[PDB]
Amino acid sequence: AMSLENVAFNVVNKGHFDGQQGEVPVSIINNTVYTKVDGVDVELFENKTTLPVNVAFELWAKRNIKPVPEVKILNNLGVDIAANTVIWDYKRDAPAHISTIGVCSMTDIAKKPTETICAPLTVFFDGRVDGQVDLFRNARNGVLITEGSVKGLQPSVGPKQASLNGVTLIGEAVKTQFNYYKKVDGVVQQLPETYFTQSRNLQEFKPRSQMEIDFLELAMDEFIERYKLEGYAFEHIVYGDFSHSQLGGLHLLIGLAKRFKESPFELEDFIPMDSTVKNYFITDAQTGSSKCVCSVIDLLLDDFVEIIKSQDLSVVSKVVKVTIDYTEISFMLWCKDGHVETFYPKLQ
Amino acid sequence: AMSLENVAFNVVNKGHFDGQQGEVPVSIINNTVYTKVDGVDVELFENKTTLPVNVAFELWAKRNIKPVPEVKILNNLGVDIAANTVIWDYKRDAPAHISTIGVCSMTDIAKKPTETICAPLTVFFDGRVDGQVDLFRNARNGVLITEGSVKGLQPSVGPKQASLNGVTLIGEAVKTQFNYYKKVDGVVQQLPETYFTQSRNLQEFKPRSQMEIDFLELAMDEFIERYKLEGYAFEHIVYGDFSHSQLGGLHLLIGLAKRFKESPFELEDFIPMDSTVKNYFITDAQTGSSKCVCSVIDLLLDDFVEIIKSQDLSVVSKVVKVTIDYTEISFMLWCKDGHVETFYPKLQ
Amino acid sequence: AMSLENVAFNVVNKGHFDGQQGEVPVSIINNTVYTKVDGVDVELFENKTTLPVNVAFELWAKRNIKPVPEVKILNNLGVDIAANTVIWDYKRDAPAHISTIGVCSMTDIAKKPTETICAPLTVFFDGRVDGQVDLFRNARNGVLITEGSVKGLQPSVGPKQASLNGVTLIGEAVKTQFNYYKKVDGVVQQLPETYFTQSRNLQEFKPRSQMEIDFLELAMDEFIERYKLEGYAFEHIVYGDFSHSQLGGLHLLIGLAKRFKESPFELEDFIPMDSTVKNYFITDAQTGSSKCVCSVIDLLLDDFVEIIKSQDLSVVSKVVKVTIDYTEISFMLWCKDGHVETFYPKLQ
Amino acid sequence: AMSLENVAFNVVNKGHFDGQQGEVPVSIINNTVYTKVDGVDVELFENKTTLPVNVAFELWAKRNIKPVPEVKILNNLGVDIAANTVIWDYKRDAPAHISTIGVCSMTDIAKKPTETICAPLTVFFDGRVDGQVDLFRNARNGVLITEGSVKGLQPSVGPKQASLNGVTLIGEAVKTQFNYYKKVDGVVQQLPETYFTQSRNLQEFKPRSQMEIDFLELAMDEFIERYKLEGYAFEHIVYGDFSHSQLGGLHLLIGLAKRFKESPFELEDFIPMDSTVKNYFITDAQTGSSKCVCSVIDLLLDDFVEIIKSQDLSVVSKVVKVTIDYTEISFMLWCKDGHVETFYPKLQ
Amino acid sequence: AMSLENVAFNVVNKGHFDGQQGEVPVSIINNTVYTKVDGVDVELFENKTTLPVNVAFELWAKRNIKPVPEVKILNNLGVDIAANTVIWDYKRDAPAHISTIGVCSMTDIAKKPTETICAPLTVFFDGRVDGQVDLFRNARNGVLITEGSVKGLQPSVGPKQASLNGVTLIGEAVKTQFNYYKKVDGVVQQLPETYFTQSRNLQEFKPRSQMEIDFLELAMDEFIERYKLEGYAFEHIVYGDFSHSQLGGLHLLIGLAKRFKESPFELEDFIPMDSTVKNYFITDAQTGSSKCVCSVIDLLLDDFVEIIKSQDLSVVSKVVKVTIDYTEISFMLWCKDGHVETFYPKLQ
Ligand SMILES: COCC(=O)Nc1ccccc1
Ligand SMILES: COCC(=O)Nc1ccccc1
Repeated sequence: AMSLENVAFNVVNKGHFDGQQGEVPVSIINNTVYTKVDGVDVELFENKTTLPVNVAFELWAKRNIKPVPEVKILNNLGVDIAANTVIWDYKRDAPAHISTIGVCSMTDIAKKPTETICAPLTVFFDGRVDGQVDLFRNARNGVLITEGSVKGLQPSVGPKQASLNGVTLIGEAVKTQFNYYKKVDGVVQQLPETYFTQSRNLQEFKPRSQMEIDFLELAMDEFIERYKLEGYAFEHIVYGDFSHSQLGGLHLLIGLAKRFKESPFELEDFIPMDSTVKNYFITDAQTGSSKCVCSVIDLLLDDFVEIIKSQDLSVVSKVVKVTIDYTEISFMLWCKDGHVETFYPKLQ
Repeated sequence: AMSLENVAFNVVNKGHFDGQQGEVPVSIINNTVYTKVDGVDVELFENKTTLPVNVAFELWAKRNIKPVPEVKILNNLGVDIAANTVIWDYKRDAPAHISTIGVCSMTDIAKKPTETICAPLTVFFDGRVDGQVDLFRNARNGVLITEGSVKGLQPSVGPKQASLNGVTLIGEAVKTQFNYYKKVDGVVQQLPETYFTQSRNLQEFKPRSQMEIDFLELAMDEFIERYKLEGYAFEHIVYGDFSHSQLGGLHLLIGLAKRFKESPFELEDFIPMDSTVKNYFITDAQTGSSKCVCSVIDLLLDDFVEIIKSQDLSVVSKVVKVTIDYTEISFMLWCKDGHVETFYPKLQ
Repeated sequence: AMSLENVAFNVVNKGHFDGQQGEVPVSIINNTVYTKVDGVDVELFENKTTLPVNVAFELWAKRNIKPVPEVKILNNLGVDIAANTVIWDYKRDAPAHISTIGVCSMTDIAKKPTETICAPLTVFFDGRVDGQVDLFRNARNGVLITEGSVKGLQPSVGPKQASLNGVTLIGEAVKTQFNYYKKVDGVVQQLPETYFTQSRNLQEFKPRSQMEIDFLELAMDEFIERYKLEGYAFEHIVYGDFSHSQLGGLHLLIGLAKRFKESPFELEDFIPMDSTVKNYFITDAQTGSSKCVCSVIDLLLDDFVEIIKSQDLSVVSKVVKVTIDYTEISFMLWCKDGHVETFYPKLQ
Repeated sequence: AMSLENVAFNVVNKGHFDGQQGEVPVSIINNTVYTKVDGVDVELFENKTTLPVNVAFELWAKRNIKPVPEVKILNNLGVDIAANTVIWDYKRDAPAHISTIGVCSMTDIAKKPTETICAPLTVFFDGRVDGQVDLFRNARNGVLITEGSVKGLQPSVGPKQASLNGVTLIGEAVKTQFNYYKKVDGVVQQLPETYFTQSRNLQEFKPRSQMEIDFLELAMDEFIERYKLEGYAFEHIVYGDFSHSQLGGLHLLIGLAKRFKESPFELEDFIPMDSTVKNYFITDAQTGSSKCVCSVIDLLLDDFVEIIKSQDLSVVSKVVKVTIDYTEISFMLWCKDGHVETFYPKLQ
Repeated sequence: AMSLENVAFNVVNKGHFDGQQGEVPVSIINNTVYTKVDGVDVELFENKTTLPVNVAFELWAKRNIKPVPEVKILNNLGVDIAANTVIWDYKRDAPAHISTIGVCSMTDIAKKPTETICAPLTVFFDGRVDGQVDLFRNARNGVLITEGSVKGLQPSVGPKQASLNGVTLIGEAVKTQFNYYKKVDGVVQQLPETYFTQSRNLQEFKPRSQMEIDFLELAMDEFIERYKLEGYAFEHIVYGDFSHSQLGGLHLLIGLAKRFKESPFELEDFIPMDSTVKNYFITDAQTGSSKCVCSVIDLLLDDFVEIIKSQDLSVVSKVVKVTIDYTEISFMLWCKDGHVETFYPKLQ
């Protein structure tokens, strides 16, 4: 017995839709959902989606409040829809997927993932919910996350971090590292050997290794000496060249974080969404060095060192494909006389 | 257990809110309420009010679908709120009154008219509903309509016509003439001797008397002779003078209707609302004669003849107050040498 | 001392902005201007313009309520702005010109037409207003309309009809035929010999000549015989061919009107604006004959007969330029063996 | 002589409505109020209210710019309307009260608080304004704030802090501690003995006592030892248990502030308004411990210690009512074997 | 071949409009521009302008991404339009100028600055673009910026800082100091000797001189002693008097920055735009001292000391005009007994 006023009552009394009975008075003005609290209207939700306000409100209220995979992982694994939940995209303030299965009467394409309409879609299944591993086994397409082993099914250990209510974190009081499974046309697919992005913020960047601790602490010349990175263009790629009108390199988040402590810079996120490789219009505030499209990836510095040191340096131009977050990321490797000139997450 | 989807279900299945159980999927985009009917969205309501869309939708759904007094009568009698109903103002596409009593959780000031907040307001009571005549008895301020005699109370016979779903009509299969009662600070009032406006349309004008039948049939010179209206400026007041750049007179609807059969004209209703006297920006298309503010009243021609023939014609300028629709309408009477020059419902 | 509430007061009490002092309470929700009349909000104006609501409200209130040239004439004569008035475009529900001169603080480019900013613009001047004929004299570029003779200047007799509050009419109680004058870079121009469109409606079409009276009364074969129009393709051009999937001809409004009395049809006005030649997506309901772009002009049938009979019929395809409403309208004349096949106002 | 352009002129030239004469050009597009400053439009106000844009703009301009009681105190004391001022709710970006008395023509229910419509409403009176203490004496219902003593009337010393233009502060150059008075049905009401919340921010939290200074400085085990709080569940209630998937306790703002310095956490304020007890959807960023509804109160730690130490610890479950900010706040006290298990501001 | 989808493609792939060929799917809902990225809609632009969404989107995409003069300098120099570029006003999130020259089909008044419509407008020319110095020479009105000398034309050395993508900076990898030229009615105008504002933020304030370094480091009494500023009211003007209900002085940004480190304060920017003198509604959080209109200028403290020390101190009240950012800023100088009482950027 779903209603706007019942969804609103749940938001007001439980913090989210908890299936409790009751109604509060609601008013909808434009794209904002308000409720009457002691004579005056209080804003409950601002529609930042392309869906009708009341519809978005319901999906936001019915959002999954358990640690879930980050939208980039779900996209990289080809997920189209979720089974009886709403994965909320906090980077976009909108549902991660267009339609729902057993969530909202307006967005539902089916009540159960077993309906023939879900067969061609990659449905996301959560093994922590009862009967969802069995629904994955019966699905034609899908992705499954589990906390433990599923007999017979070969696991793929996912990232240490997961998104809990928009807060990406490595769980201590909750499990955030999941086993991942994928199915394409009824056939379980072997998920590749992958690297994971660290999902760190530029503002609250924290090193997750001795190499990362030495990068932020030591000077450029002593770090490149200690970790024997001579001839790998770390000065351009990781550190960034701010001497010309076009900002050179700066494609690793740890390098952006090191610079950020010395001087600020504008990072214009012109495509705001969760992505393995993020593109930014960077403008350095100190020098005035800028780049319209600066591809930035957040790999662990040890993983990025391993990737670049595992390359053949004898070709002038070469595309280097690296599996990161289950997706193949093409990099552009430019060499000269057996040394790296540039290495960057390939644009276009 | 009121909800947006339950109100919508009632509209879809019963034509209005009939208190039936059930929900249909709803989407609200801007000021329009839509429902999903077989995969596609169908518009159910367009908010033309100053209230939130969903709130106005509920009040529109909960509108009184029985013949009710016209909003002008209700306003003229000082009605502030209705008892457990919504009088819908079809001339304004909005509720006739700001707040409700036992209708909508958002607009309700009380659930029952007996709550102390309704004591100072003039609450409209419908005697056709059970216990409302007794609620009028207990109420300090209010207006009561009844179909029949009310023991003790002295009636005021209201107009022959009432508004049934926006259609103003003189009932044949329903009762539309009501007995009116009014109470101010606990005292039953003696409602004044009043004339009633006929609430006719310019397009579908129909004569309600032999004088009105003779006005539309005979020529100006013959009618003024037959009804001995010489010296009463009927040529200017009722018939209208279209010989100069400012349209002369034309203040009675029957005169506008006689004109309309021959020549069409633009009537710009710049204050769209139900009023005893209506103001129009008229532009005659045949001649180009025009008036920015042309006050138009729809009295029965016999009643207008009686009003004008009961005036002293010895003063150049005089305000003539006439009780019409329980309100005092001031008219401006201009004379010269014992004859009328003009007589019109006083503007501003 | 211009204000939103003062403009609103003028609309409520005078029908338009009449420079009277006073304020009424106003509320603006979206694109609608409302006022509080006895506790409830009444809609005063709906913004159908690309200007801010309150700005368009003021310009609409300050609209010229005297018979003015039709927007098509003003456009055809290169008018950019009006002198201390607002020509309201009722076909577009928006001001005919972007900026104003001494009307609204938001849209004003100058307070007086003598300011250097108005020198390059073609300013419209109304000779009926005091000093405007002298303002035309001092103005470098402009169009002047007068009711009578202007000493020195040679007149151009304009159309019989003018627009009074959106009602296009040939005045009887007002002057609608104006003398036209034009100045380009300080030089008074000799306005060309022109035909005028009649500005008639399809619904209320009235014949303005014996030929037009005979067109609507007689049958196709009798009319073409009486007026010796054999070989001029009047059957296709004026009468219209409804025998194939593409509606043949039908470019003269009198022919559309003759049809309209017998069979109705859809005229989709896909470019809603005042134009000498109007384009329509016509769908005949009786036959199903249709044309995506059907150019329709409303010339007097005697004038259209004169135009077509004054053409050389020896070329297969030829562009025929005809001055109508002071603008050059290109027509497409198609002949075969010394007779007209088609003649139509050239599209795109 | 109130107008949109006059309100706008005052905002532009005085920072707020200061009753100065003059008009600036205004444009209203959607919910934003703009003014023309040197050819371009500058945004003056963004309507975040449920009122019409121009109406909200006027109330925002006419906001009380003197230190006023915080909206929570005004709500807790039953205030419905203010006398000839607008208390602006900065937590909601909207007027604290629906209607006004002598402020805006659109929202006014009366010009003076002595009108019979204000009799049943609790009107807020400011003793610092001339004649307002006399208006409180004559009012039927109301709340009065004064800077000094009012002869005969028994005072209630309010909080040290007040809101000056949205900045909650304890005045140094202004008086912020007021004497409070209340009237219900003509009878002055004795305001209860109350505790006051400190109105501190989580970001800029500053200790206001030696106990608070010792809480933020000392470790959990030495603070609980120094202040003899053994057996009072301060570890769970104040400090917070972040070891399980549901965040334990954490109901005092000082405890949230202590945690905040070690690691961040998301506090989702799902009901954004000024309240004595605030509810939050807290997600700990370090551990991943979370609570959908975490009631948080900001009492001085000495006051919270006094409240919990004044309780009978012999019952398993008990409701403990504590007067805070003139309102009765129910707490839930859970004990076992003569010791506290939990104590929290009771939800539902 | 300009289009909405082509502009969107450029934003998505290049970070801004780079004239590249291609289209992405776009959806416009209200004032937001979205694109479909892998099945879901991602927001690309939020219209904060008074222009149509798609129009503003194009101008934002076509914004000048090279260091440009700050909007205040451009306004102070009378700039009306830019030549074949869009100066984006980041303080207003809107184009700095209403119309364009060769940028957008909707906003263009001309394709080239040589069209007669641009003659009366002060067109901004960028000497770094080919042929723009020649277009300035041929223009009637305009402002020209150049990186080097233009033969014959006498330069005006502009500010050290320029705005690169909204980041105001003193270039290191780019040139930000430009030579300035102005033309009024075909005649080059001598730009006056001027001071420049420093364009610093209150949050990230950095001293640009030994005097500024000593102001922020030394106490009020030792700074005024070291720089011999006794009798110049620096305690009131620069330092600010927070002892009374009206905040005294505080008109220099360095003084606001010194205070900001000790305690916070609300600066309500009620006219959000780039201005030489900025007006703020300041509320001191510590004391509760406030000022509705507090004019704040950001001069180098050495320049402000030079201005105040170059004044005659023998008059009670005097207007002191100082050329800053090419505009004349009137200050109000109040003296008594040969000493300054106050000196502030004159309001009204
Ligand atoms: C004290 O007010 C009088 C009244 O309401 N009398 C009445 C009302 C309803 C029916 C009969 C009598
Ligand atoms: C230099 O322009 C000629 C002109 O305007 N002549 C005129 C204008 C108005 C009335 C009589 C003569």
